[PDB]
Amino acid sequence: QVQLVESGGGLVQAGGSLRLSCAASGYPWTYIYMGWFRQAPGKEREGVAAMDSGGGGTLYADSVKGRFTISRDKGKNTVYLQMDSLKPEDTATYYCAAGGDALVATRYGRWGQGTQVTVSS
Amino acid sequence: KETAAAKFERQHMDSSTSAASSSNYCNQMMKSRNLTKDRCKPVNTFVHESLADVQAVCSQKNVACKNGQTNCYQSYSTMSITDCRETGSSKYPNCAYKTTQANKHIIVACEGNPYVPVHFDASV
Repeated sequence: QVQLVESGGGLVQAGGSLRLSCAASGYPWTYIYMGWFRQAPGKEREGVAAMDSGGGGTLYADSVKGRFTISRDKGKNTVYLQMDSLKPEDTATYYCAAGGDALVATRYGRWGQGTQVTVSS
Repeated sequence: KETAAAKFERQHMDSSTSAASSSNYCNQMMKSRNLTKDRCKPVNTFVHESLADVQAVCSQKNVACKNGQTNCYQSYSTMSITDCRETGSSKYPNCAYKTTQANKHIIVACEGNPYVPVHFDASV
């Protein structure tokens, strides 16, 4: 079956930047949508950003809009999240998700194991 | 309350037979699966493959849904299906259907964990 290899998490202070990377391995076709979700300690999992395999159709969570930028290699099963102006509220495990719809978590079928992002005061 | 995954099984799965066994199959199955209760569902498809094989379609080729959603999947193999179509003579509560056997790729929308079909979108 398919593996979503994630990388790029770390520990930074408020105002810093990080870049998350994800590549799906072993899928014979193209995931139309891939995106990023996150789950903070105690909180419900939430969509962060998603986009289509042509390079467009980007969707952002209201709280990250203007600070995070999603991209993909066009036509490929990769997805990337440039995270700037990081806030403590962004601390969470971030998950790549592949083969889904908009930012609706239950509509995504493939999930990475998660990459930890910690933003200090 | 019935889950979306269990509704899909009731409306679209019939692993019990390899194909529609008679011209009455749709009349019997549309009534038996509660698809004629309050009105005649005009069209419906039943899939004659194992539940495992149909659930595996959620891991197969990702395609756009007819409604614009992008969480649909097209079966890599053709599957034995039956298309049920209301006849011109059908009048609820006496719903009447034409039964047509086919072997086609199916397209389903998938949701959940486990990630399973919750909507039958099309056959191609």
